[PDB]
Amino acid sequence: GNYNYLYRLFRKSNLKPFERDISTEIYQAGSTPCNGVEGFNCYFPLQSYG
Amino acid sequence: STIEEQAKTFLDKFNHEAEDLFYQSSLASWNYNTNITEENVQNMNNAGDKWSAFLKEQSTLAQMYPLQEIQNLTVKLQLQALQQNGSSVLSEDKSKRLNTILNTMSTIYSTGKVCNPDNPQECLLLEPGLNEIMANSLDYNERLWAWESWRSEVGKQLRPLYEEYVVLKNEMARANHYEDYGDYWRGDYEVNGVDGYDYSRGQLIEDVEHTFEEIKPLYEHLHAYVRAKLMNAYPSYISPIGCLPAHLLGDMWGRFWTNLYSLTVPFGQKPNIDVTDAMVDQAWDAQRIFKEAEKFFVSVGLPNMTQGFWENSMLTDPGNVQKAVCHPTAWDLGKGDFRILMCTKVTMDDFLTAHHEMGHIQYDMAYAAQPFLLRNGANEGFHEAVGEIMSLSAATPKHLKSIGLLSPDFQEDNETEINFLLKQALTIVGTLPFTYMLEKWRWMVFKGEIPKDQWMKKWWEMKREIVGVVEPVPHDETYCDPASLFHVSNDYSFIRYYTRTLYQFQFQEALCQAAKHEGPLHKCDISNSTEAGQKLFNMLRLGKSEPWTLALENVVGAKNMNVRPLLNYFEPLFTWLKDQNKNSFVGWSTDWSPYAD
Repeated sequence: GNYNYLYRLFRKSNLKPFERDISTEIYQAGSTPCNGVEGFNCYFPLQSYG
Repeated sequence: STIEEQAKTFLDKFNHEAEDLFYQSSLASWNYNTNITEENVQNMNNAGDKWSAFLKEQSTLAQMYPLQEIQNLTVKLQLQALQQNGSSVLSEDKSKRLNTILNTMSTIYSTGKVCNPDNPQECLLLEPGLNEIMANSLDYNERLWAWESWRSEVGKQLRPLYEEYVVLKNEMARANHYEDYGDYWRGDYEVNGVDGYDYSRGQLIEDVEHTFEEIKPLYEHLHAYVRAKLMNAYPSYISPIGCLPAHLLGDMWGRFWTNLYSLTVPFGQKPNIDVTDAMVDQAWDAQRIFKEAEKFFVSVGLPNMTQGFWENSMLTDPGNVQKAVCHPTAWDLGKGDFRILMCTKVTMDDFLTAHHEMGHIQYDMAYAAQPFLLRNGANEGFHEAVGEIMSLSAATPKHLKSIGLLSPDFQEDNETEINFLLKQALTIVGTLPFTYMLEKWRWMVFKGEIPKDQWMKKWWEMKREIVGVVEPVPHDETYCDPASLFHVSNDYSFIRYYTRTLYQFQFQEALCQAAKHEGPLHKCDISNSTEAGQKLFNMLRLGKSEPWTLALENVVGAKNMNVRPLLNYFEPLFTWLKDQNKNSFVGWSTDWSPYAD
């Protein structure tokens, strides 16, 4: 798995034409919204390409 | 935002993680199947632990979501497929005990060995020793000894284990909101929230019973013909009205009667439909089998098939250094990865088996676009029927003649058609009464209907009624003969075979109707019919995204379970059996037994 390449999975909003989404934006992945809280329901922002 | 939106995001994340995890597990599984080594078993352990831990974690994370607040049908289906916790619904100790009992029971069934009394060192397992030996050798004494020993050295040990396993499987089902573990397994067919398609778990039982009583005259006539042939073979071992022995059916459980075909051939002088000689002469191979099969699918409108399967999958024997399992299997490893477990030699049985496995693969990537949970069949019977219908269509003489395997000079007379129909009956409906009998007995055991200190006896009793087959020698309640089968001993539902046979008959009839086939149903070839292929793919692409009853109504036009396609298929054979049984009593009598003088 070439994990050097990754795809963003956490992104609160949409994107604009030619937007650098380098920022590791975090959005809830379970039930409790993150809202600045890390740990539960807040996984890695992006997933490696297996 | 809302709880439903949070559940959707959680399901998306779960799908994203589970796709990769299942892909890695399936890759490891294919490597282990193609290479049985210690490190391969190690990565089985690792992949199984990872998959189980992730599945339990996501089951809990779906559980805290109240299923009532979600209104999207797909999200509801995915959550209810995930919200189930299985044996973990009980205490951890109870779940561990149930798992250990299952492991011990499966080991005892798989390692079930019987030793001849005259030779203690001569011990043979159930497979491939006992089954093949008594299927080929027709000796009454040897078959009876093998049957009794197999059901004794296994059933006696498995009876307390079965009683624990049963109640344990039941208590989880209970806590899982189910009257019994039979209801837990029937919940797969349950449909909820769909107007005009909702299905109750007991409705499956009622439909199976209705279909069984519909086929009852045909089954009775087939039993009468088999009894007449056995009279021609072993007149002194069976009563003309008594039920057949359990060891004189081709298998200890009586599931498959095809081994009796040699004893029950209608026209022995008439050759069987077999182009294996031409298969060798044409210098074809499993690759050529796959090529002809792909051409057939092109004729029915299916698209071309990816070369990645060709490179990854194996079609012949890979020598012996890379030891590989020859059991027929289809593999949807995920993310466009598909594989086949076959050892197809230059034969016709392996030809049809490879056809079936590849058709399973075709059904698999038909619904590949569905999400990870929905990348599966609607029920436990639809998956096999998809392969069954196309295997039957490709096994028809018309397809063989078109592909050149069968010479055009071959003629289809009445005797050859009767032989083919009787072979198909022995292969298909020789287990349908047995499937209903065992599933109902297992259902009874889980629903506690049957009585323990009477269970086995009750078994034998309706063995004399549902099956019309009586045990050659009595078996006490210490015997656990039903648990001697793989499905009971490995926690597998048994009604799947009955349902898949019904679905295959219905789908074949629907395909023939859409293809405007003229002639008998058993001679129907769906080749060169793109409309039927598209209609089939319409359900195939859905997978389990839609109710299984909805898929059946969309394909065959009938939502309720029925054997009308089976009746159409076997009507000439039904008339032939009725004519042949003019002298032999049709049915059975429960009074007579081989152990009664």
